[PDB]
Amino acid sequence: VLSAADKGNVKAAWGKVGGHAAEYGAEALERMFLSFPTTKTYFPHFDLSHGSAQVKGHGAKVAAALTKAVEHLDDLPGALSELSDLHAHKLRVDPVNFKLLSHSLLVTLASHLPSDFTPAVHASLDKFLANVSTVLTS
Amino acid sequence: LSAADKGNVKAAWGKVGGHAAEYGAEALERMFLSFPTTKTYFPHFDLSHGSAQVKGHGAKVAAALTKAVEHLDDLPGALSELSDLHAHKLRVDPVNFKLLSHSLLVTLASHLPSDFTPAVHASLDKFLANVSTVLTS
Amino acid sequence: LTAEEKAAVTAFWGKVKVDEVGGEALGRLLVVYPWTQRFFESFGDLSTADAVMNNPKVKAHGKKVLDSFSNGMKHLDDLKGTFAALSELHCDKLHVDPENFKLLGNVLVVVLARNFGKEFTPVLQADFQKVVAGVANALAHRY
Amino acid sequence: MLTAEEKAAVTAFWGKVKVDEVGGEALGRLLVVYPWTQRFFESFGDLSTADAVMNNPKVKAHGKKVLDSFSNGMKHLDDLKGTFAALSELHCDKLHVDPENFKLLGNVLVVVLARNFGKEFTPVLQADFQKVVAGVANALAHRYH
Ligand code: HEM
Ligand code: HEM
Ligand code: HEM
Ligand code: HEM
Repeated sequence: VLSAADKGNVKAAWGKVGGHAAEYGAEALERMFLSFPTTKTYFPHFDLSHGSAQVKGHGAKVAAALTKAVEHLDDLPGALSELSDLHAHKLRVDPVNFKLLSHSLLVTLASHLPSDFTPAVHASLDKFLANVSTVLTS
Repeated sequence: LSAADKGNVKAAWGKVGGHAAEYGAEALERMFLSFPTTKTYFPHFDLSHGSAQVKGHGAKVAAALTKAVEHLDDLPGALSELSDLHAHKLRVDPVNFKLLSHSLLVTLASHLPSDFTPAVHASLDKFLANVSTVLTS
Repeated sequence: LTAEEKAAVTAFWGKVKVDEVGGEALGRLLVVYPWTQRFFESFGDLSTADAVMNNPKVKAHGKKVLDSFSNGMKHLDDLKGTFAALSELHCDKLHVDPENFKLLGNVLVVVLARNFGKEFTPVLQADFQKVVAGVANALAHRY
Repeated sequence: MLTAEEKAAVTAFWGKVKVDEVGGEALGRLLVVYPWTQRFFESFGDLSTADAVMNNPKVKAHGKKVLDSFSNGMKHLDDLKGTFAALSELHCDKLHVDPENFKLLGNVLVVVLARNFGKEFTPVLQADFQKVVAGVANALAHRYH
């Protein structure tokens, strides 16, 4: 449901992420788990310590999903249908936790892209992550 | 909304029938009493029980929900003017939509206890959340 | 709550059938907010609204939840103390996000409305909103 | 909150913060990212665009004062309730700001710290600052409970 302006800012920012998307996904998860320990209980099968290969590999998966989303902003429900079922039906992820990951992602992106993470880009990315979150909790 | 949710919403709103304006006013009154932060959006109203302004405004709210019920496949379009008003002019905090939505569910449950099943409650919750999303976009 | 508001909620609470109301409230939470079912895997059949509402473990648990509200209703100026142990349990052991405490309190208010009609006035309901906000806040305190 | 050792580590980081810069940025981003918050700032003049918001001298001046209150909190981390009691009265009793927004501004401040400090704003340090901004938001909301 993003505006044209928001779509533009999201595609531009995600372009700047480029080949670091997996790295940023992994850092976002790490920041989520450290700042918001309630989220750790969704990953009992993971070692969640710094530098865990499971967190690293999961970050690459999350990055691939966000890249797919960026490439299909006009049909997120379709593009993310399998992931929506997984998160909402199988995992029963509490909607609040999408806010916590989204914040963690913004912190990570701001850290790495300080010139590109303008107020407008921050606002657009916030709405993007909220839209992804809505789809994955439907 | 899903087709099943749309069915439940249209059926429930049918059961409301001629009481919609009354229930809109009651929902506002319940919002203002329960959640006093919301009163600061209406300093121009007499907010006492049975006030003409609350009655009139409740009728407007109800008429917008009726419009929504009649246009469930295009809420963004149907509510465009109301979205601009709430988000751009009035700058209504998104939290307050949750408070009015809850107040509307309490009102509907009060008046339609036989019809307000768990499934209907869930569908009405999603409807009011969808309306709220549109009005805050 | 003021003394007048406490008297009003105390009086109303006496009329409430807590077993029935608690089971309805918990069942509605699970139906309306289905992610909450994550916490109740051991309760058996939650597959449909009817299965949830008629599930004996949901009804039994709901009664226990409402027994804790009954305790709170006697300690409205010390909800923090009253709910301290349950806060530890829900926050530190179960890792329930505290937003859900507000959701269950609001479902309880909807259930009271459904069950009491014109008796559950705007004023009385507003008093119960103060109660459920207090309970949710107390339960979140270990965060 | 925090142990004495943990307070030393967050104090050391906080010493680096330029409150005029960071405060103005945090408040401006709140107004841009969460535009309903502009309801409370009609007297601040031009908030019509993102650039107007960020360059508005009243927004920058106010943000500095907001960050000075965080600096005061950083010196009284074991008594945030008392430290923020007057500000709680202002925001809750006088302005009726919904307390969700206190959490939003705290999280914007964390994003701004990240933007301004890069590598140095580690996951560990950020997690302790999450505890601090949660405590500030909770203290500010106290007059609603
Ligand atoms: C932007 C939001 C999110 C995206 C894009 C996302 C993406 C993904 C992807 C791509 C997978 C892998 C699916 C597969 O292997 O088939 C996954 C799995 C998972 N996600 Fe998420 N996710 C998001 C939010 C969350 C949140 C908020 C939580 C919980 C706090 C969560 C918990 C999980 C869990 C527990 C798994 C399964 C882990 C496993 O099998 O090893 N996700 N997610
Ligand atoms: C389901 C949600 C809502 C609906 C359907 C709704 C509907 C309406 C309608 C139909 C009007 C009149 C529009 C006009 O005159 O052109 C209106 C005005 C207004 N609404 Fe809402 N509204 C909703 C939520 C809210 C909330 C949550 C607040 C604040 C707590 C709010 C505050 C106002 C105010 C301040 C006005 C203008 C009052 C006036 O004209 O005197 N609305 N709303
Ligand atoms: C007003 C809010 C709440 C109150 C007053 C409350 C109260 C209680 C009480 C009194 C118990 C213990 C029952 C006993 O004596 O065995 C309990 C257990 C539990 N509560 Fe809550 N609760 C609340 C909200 C929630 C929410 C929102 C969830 C999850 C979404 C939750 C999940 C649980 C679980 C999983 C248990 C343990 C179930 C088991 O033993 O298998 N509670 N709660
Ligand atoms: C952690 C959260 C917050 C802190 C620490 C904080 C701090 C402050 C401080 C220190 C002042 C007084 C500045 C002075 O000396 O004049 C102030 C004023 C104010 N704050 Fe906040 N604030 C917070 C959140 C918010 C939020 C979320 C809003 C609105 C959405 C808000 C709206 C205002 C307004 C309207 C004033 C008065 C402005 C005026 O003089 O016209 N604050 N705040």
